[PDB]
Amino acid sequence: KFFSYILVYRRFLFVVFTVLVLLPLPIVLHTKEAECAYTLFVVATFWLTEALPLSVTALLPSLMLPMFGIMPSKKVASAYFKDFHLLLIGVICLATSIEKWNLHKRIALKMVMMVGVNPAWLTLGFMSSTAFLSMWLSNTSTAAMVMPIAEAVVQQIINATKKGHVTRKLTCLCIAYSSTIGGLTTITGTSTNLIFAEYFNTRYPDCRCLNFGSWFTFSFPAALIILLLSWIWLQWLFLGFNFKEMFTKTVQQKACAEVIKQEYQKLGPIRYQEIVTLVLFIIMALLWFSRDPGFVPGWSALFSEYPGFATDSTVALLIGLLFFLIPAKTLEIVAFDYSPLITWKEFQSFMPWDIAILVGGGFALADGCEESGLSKWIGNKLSPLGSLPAWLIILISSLMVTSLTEVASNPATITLFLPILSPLAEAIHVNPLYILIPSTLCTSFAFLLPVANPPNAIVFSYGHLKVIDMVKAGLGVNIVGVAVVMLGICTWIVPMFDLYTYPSWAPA
Amino acid sequence: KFFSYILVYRRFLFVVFTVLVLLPLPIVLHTKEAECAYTLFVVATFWLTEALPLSVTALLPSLMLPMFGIMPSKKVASAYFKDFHLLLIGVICLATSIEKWNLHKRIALKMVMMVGVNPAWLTLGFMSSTAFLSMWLSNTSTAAMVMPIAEAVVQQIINATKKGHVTRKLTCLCIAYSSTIGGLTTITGTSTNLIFAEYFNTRYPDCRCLNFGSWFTFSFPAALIILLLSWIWLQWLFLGFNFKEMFTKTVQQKACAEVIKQEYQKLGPIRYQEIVTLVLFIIMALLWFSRDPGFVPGWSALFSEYPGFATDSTVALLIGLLFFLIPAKTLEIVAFDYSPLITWKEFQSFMPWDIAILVGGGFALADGCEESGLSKWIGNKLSPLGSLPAWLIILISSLMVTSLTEVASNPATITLFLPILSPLAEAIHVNPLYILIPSTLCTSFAFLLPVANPPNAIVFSYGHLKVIDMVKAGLGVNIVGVAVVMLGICTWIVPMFDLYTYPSWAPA
Ligand code: NA
Ligand code: NA
Repeated sequence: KFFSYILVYRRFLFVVFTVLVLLPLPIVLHTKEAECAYTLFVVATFWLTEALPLSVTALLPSLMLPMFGIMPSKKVASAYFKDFHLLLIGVICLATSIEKWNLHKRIALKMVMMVGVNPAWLTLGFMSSTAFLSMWLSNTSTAAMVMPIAEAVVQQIINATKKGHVTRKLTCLCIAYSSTIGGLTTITGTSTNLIFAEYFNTRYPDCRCLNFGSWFTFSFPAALIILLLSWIWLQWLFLGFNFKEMFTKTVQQKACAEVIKQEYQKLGPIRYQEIVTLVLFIIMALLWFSRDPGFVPGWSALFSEYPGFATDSTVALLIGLLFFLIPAKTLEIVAFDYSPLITWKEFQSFMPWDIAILVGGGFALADGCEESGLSKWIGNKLSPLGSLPAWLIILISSLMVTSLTEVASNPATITLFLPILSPLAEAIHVNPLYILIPSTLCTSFAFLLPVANPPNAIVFSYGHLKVIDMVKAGLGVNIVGVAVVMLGICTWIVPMFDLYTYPSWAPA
Repeated sequence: KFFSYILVYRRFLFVVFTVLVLLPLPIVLHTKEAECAYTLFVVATFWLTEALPLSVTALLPSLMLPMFGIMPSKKVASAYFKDFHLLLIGVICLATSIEKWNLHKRIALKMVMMVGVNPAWLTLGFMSSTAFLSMWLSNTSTAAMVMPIAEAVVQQIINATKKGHVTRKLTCLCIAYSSTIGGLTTITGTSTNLIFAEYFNTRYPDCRCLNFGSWFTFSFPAALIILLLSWIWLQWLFLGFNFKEMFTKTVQQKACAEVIKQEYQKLGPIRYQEIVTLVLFIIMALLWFSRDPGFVPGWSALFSEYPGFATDSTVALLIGLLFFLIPAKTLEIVAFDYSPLITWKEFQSFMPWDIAILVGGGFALADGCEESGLSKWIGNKLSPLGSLPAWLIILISSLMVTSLTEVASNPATITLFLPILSPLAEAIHVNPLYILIPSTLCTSFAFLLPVANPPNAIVFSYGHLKVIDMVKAGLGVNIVGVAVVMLGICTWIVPMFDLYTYPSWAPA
């Protein structure tokens, strides 16, 4: 019975073994260079294998590092709060209000019904709705909400046969990929973008070119091209791309339209909470764009001479906190009080208060690798290197990030490589964004295994996909994504970000 | 129908009215001194009236202040993390593990059964158990858990008659008061202590005399004396204090002992999770005390020459994160995996992630009142004053804090007065602790109205108390608490804190 017991408690045994087996490195060295490497290896292993929760692992460098004589040092000019925390709080308020009233279901069903009834057009509508929802909501929640609806749609469309199996695989894969693809577009879409934004804001406080509007402007074309190419590739791989059929309704089309319509009525008539949430969401969609657009000069906002009147944090929370006071539900007296349309206990959830601890642990580990001699021990390997051109370094960095994120969680991968890429970016005397942006975009490209990211695991949990097919589709999707990211870096990101010219905010 | 509509939506109307009616102060002045006072008044009104959640109000100074031209300034030497955040995380892990397995119920029932069956001794046992539980758990949760048990106990003891009504009032009041009284003993007992600890750590980073062991050592005698005197006073007010009966069992005693025992079996036999949680809790009880005790020299811990080997944060989390990996519950396969005895989604709740935003808003408001001229406009009133002796300033400060906390939430009161008391403490050239400690202790003394603090509201929610009786008991309890706090400040806190001598960490 030992075999079953070992196979059950793999997590505890692996944690204990990983902790214990690296003790030779400190004990037979008694050197700070080895003692910091011990902590780095343990934390990296726990992050990549997911033995403990990511925040739990990130808390480790604050505890085991001081035991070795290495303690947090240096200082900061953080003052308090940030321009990013406020924007994040506002976006989370918006997402909570959208989710708790099931407005996202109405939006998704409306788009699916409106796009059309052609199966290729139906998959395109599913992908577009999922990406649009994942722009604001989280990838995990968006996928877990959209998947049941699509499963019902395919079950009732096929109820009117390997074709159904193939179509269901196609729609599962397209939803899984579109969640992440739409995550790239906005800063709040994915926790990886949150980690990159926080790290860049802390490490380069002078740099302020990174914000919601600029991020959307430089990420939207890449996401759109990737979405279209991925839809085409998925359609071609499973079904056949009938160009003539793309270009009088059959019985099947009428039946599927009826099914979609009756699901839409099953959602129910619109309510006051849904309409007020939609109005506030539309108001938030504006005043974020048209403030400082990259291409079109926007003078409607930020035309005031007063400083700080128009900024992302202000326009975010000044509207978001309205979700905490607008009367939604009243109430045999029932205390005769209304409902705030959002309760603070609901905002306590749905909020990235674990990415904060994660990036804090990343900072602690990076600062630990700034004293002693581990940093120099790693950097002396750069002496034989460094003759490689910048584009080549970009190529290896992007390929390594994409390869690692296939078998590791995206936040762990980004927090593991970003504090390594940044010093390398500053060493070669190149714009740090030139290195970080392709790597940050490619981190989310984890399109191969259910273990890669939660959306893929949720999609595979329905047990209607095979690993071989998922890998076959994801190889093409990842190749297309990497190609489009490289094309964007070479073509249009540089003029709007000045990637070729070294910046003033970067250190000498 | 206008009257009912107004009486229902008082919160929204009051928020709008408070925001709008103070616009004369900025508009007809156009002065930064008035524009900062406008924000201060609005935030203070929202904090004291609880129109919006406290964190929502604390977010306001980050939004409306920059609109007036006043922006966050200065810098900090925070580095990252703290010695307090790690300890708080460890204590919250311990509390979550205790609560989710219903160990606190077993502890409370065991103490109640063990203390005795005499009604005075029964109330003393209830008070002692509630205080001991509230030392680690939160006051709100401790009261909300203990109250049903005591209600059942009194209902079945009286089932074997105004005496039952009087005894039930007595036990309700004693639980309500003991929750807060036990909250004072430890730093993590009450959110007010968290706010004071965070503010003191940020404003005086050099000062390190404030930690778990020192806080317990200087707060335990005061809490114990207050508890004993409050028990005596509550017993005398409602029942009669029969000294002869204090000093052969009657039928009523046998019946109540049987009722307590059968409730104890109703709790159920002990489990593995409960025993492992108790073992880890006992281990955490040690190694916090006996590390650096105030009176008895403790050399069992902190005897290592290695720096940072023995500290509160390390001994807290090195044991707390064990709650995240110890196998509690296994699992027709059910994936054959164990349960970590704590899930990160459970630690996301039960955690003071709103006090962080609250103290951040307090810092933002205080820093706003450091530039322009509002600080000088308030401080020029100190020129006629300042001849008052230090003890007199203590007296007015403590009375004002106690009076305000009767009708306001304790965290709001402490975050409103602490950034005002600290500059006053530094101005008179006196130890800041001498001012802050009596005020911080007296802040929790809110023993009069259900609106004062959540434990009183929960106790009154059962509807077996009257406001007149609650006020009558709370006046005596508050007088006793204030007297004991003053006696402690005069007698034994000074030798262990050096309150009479100005400290080096305080600014010149
Ligand atoms: Na998302
Ligand atoms: Na408590």
